[PDB]
Amino acid sequence: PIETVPVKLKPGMDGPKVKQWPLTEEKIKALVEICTEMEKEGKISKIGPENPYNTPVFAIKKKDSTKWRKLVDFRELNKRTQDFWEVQLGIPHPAGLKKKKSVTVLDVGDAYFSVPLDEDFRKYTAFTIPSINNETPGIRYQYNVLPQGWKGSPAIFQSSMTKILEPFKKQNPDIVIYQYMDDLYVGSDLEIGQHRTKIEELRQHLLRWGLTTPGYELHPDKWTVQPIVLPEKDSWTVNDIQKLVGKLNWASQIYPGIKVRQLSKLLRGTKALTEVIPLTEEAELELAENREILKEPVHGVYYDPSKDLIAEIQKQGQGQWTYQIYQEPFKNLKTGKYARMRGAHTNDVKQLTEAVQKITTESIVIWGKTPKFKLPIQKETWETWWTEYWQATWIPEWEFVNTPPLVKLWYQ
Amino acid sequence: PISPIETVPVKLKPGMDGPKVKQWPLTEEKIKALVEICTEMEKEGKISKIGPENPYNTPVFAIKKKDSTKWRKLVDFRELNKRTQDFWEVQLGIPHPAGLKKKKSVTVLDVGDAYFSVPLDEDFRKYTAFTIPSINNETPGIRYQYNVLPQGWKGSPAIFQSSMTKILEPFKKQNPDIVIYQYMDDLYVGSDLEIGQHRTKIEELRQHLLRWGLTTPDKKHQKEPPFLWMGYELHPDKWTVQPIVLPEKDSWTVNDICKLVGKLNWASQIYPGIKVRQLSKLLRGTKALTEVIPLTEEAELELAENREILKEPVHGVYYDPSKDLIAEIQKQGQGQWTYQIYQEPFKNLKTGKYARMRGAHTNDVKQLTEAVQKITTESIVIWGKTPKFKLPIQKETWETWWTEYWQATWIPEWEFVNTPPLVKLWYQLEKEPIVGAETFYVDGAANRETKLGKAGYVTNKGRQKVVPLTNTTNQKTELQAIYLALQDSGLEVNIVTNSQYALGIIQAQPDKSESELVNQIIEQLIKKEKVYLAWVPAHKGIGGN
DNA sequence: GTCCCTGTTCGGGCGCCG
RNA sequence: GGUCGGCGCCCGAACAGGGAC
Ligand SMILES: Nc1ncnc2c1ncn2[C@H]1C[C@H](O)[C@@H](COP(=O)(O)OP(=O)(O)OP(=O)(O)O)O1
Ligand SMILES: [Mg+2]
Ligand SMILES: [Mg+2]
Repeated sequence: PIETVPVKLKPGMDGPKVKQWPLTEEKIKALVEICTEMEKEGKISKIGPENPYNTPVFAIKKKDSTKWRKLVDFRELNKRTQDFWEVQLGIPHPAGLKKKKSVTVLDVGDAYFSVPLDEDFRKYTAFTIPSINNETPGIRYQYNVLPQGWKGSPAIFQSSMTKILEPFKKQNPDIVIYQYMDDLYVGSDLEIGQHRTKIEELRQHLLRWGLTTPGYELHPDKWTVQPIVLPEKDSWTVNDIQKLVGKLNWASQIYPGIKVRQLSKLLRGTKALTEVIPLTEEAELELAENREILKEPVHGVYYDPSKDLIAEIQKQGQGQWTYQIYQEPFKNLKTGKYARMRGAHTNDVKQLTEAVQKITTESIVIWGKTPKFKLPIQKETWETWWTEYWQATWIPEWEFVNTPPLVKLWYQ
Repeated sequence: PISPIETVPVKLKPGMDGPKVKQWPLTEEKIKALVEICTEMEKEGKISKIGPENPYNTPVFAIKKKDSTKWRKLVDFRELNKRTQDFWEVQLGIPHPAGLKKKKSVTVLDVGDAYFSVPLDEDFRKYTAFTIPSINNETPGIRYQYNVLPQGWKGSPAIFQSSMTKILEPFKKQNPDIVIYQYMDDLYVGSDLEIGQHRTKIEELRQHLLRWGLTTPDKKHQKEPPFLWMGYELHPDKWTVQPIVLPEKDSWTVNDICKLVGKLNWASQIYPGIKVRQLSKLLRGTKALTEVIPLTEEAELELAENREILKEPVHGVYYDPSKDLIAEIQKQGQGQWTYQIYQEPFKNLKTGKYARMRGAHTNDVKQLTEAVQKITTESIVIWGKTPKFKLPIQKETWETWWTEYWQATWIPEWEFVNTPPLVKLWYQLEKEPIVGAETFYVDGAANRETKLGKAGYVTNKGRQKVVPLTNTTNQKTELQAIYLALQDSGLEVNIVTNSQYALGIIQAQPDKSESELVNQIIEQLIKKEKVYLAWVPAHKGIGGN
């Protein structure tokens, strides 16, 4: 009975043609069981090699889950469906969510399997289950219903979701609810008890309205801010002042009012790195003015809703990770630092994966967008291991950098 | 006859037309063979005589099957391939014997005339048109279209493989614990039934394949080991590679060398310690596949070594999922690594090598990390899991590397194996300046136009040097300045520079470079007791920068 | 505009399997 | 002399990004 929303990719673009990567045995077993059940329910069905399109598939467990969960990497399809889900059927992002004291994340992806997918669009949602030791050719399916992981599905389900939440919203009109991909972000200023209670209620409401759910409680207020800090010393060596001046000189690209003239004077000769040199009165003055500038916010820095977000991460060592989110160079919308995450002091990849999820989750709440990451890692290293640590049902875009720290800018 | 399996709707790229190419003129023997063939298939259902209302044509030929008398009729469908829709391949890789589990009974079937048993899309048949001369000059010749997958047409492999899956599925579903390794038309079928029940199950499956137009000739390896399979020999408790025959040459063409390197590569899956760096090194500045190239002394040595490796005999074993995988890596030198994957000691599942070189500058730690990555992925494909590693690097070495590196890096569960040469870092940069050690402010720059430059330093003690350089670059002069301070300092030294470039190369503690200069720097760094490097910005009058 | 790092992405050659 | 699909290894050339004069 249900009418399918026609969908067309952006003009001048083909469907995705991405190769499936190797899967561990436990991930293939889980996927085989899942797809079998899904075909039995009509949610997906077998297709052949004459459909030329493909999207990688794998599987994850969410934080503390024990329950395997199918994940399709629709990044290519998403950035080819872009004016469909961002423009024609965009979901509005509430500025208030980020201001809420507590924000809980609920998984509602399952819902979307209620709704048929436009027949003409199904071919674009094709994936291939692989097999241990290539015992078999891959087994290809495509979607008949709205797939988890495609930005189109929350778009199309939007109607049903608003219709479903209408009552609860009416009762609790102080509560912000935001739908992003397979997630629902539920924020309020209640004290915790009544917050979690209300989440439970909503879980019930959703339960009766024909939609299930597989803690996940954010506090945007306590999302730390990591600024630039200068050292404080009673005695300064030639080396300290060289460090101080390179740092200030890096800083100046972000804060224009910063100056190093008086400080540079102190480094005029070619003295021994280890030599102590008294700060000149002028230099002290310059330095104090600089601490003052770094205390203040950057000037004229505003979010542009038309531009993408970029996140850079620096590995600081000792389990410490710093990051910045910007749309334009040196115009940081946000800075921060994580410490003591899962994998601290033993596994850089697991830590970085965690960082990437935390940062993405923060961006979803603050701007309704997921940033493109600049990752401090060789590609092969990342690609080999990141799916072992992934605990989220979306995947951000990313690229690779190798930027030796010559100046210690975001950590002291 | 021909399979009743439903046909695969195939199309052509929009705005494109069928092929129009005239026959390769061919040998009379070929012509005879093809005439036989086309008559046969005409009788069977596979080929059809076309009228004059077929505008298209594409050349054919034939090859011999290996160790055989039968001909394989092929069609040079290149042009038609250009103009056919793209497919998504379902063949994702190649089965490997080290991935097989132990089965009580085993059979290996092969499908008779595989492709020609699968119906082509009726509507697409028109484009598969080919002509055959009765005699090379004497008669026009009868011409036809295919009713079944051609051999040479880019859609045939995936369509066959998918159709084979489709056919196998009801039987497999009925028989959960029958393992079937399906690669193109080879069916390795394995079970844990006693030979009788197994033979029954085999017969069932051959009947089933028959009901779908597929014949299993009596080139079926009855449960009589060894089974010849995917290039290997499968014995009940071990497998080996089929005989590998190295090229032997007085004078070596680049074609010969490519062939030799390919053959050694195949060999390295189960023969331990094969290297190819020196032989591969001769294929850098090569143009012609005919161009002859002299064997270097070193390449000569490498070949001798491999040749005697290939003498002492080897076999791999099969996989027992109730035991851990272990991967052991040894360093060979010149960025070459080998490895063996086993479960019990001395009993390799398989072996392999890693020699790839990435980036201008590198070190052994990075390369070991890459060899780990490669082995991990291979293991996931073959067994679906990551093996425990035994590696020739001290736990302390690795800790120092990964904790101080600015890039994220990791190795999964591993233990130190004391098998020399051990991987080590060859030098270490101080984190703090060194008291009592001479400080060098160094500096280099060149002329973009005239390519002339200068490299030198000035010292907190008055030591000074400037050196003129001919045919150089900014980057070069920058490594040169550092290098001169290393050359002219005592065992401990602080060095100040504005080259981010040079600093970024050196702080990655390389032990290996494409660049001689960088290698000379490395030699100098290794001889020092204590080196502290620091960066300062230019154009601000810091010392003599 | 050169020089010189990350990454794509297409082409070639050999080997091995069908 | 000549066809296809896969996987391995190697060579190459473009293109994108990013730094430094
Ligand atoms: N050199 C090739 N070019 C194109 N296709 C090939 C080639 N070699 C093999 N194939 C394809 C076509 C075959 O139908 C299919 C099966 O391989 P194969 O067993 O070697 O031949 P075959 O099944 O057609 O006859 P046979 O009964 O002798 O095995 O693989
Ligand atoms: Mg056959
Ligand atoms: Mg065969």
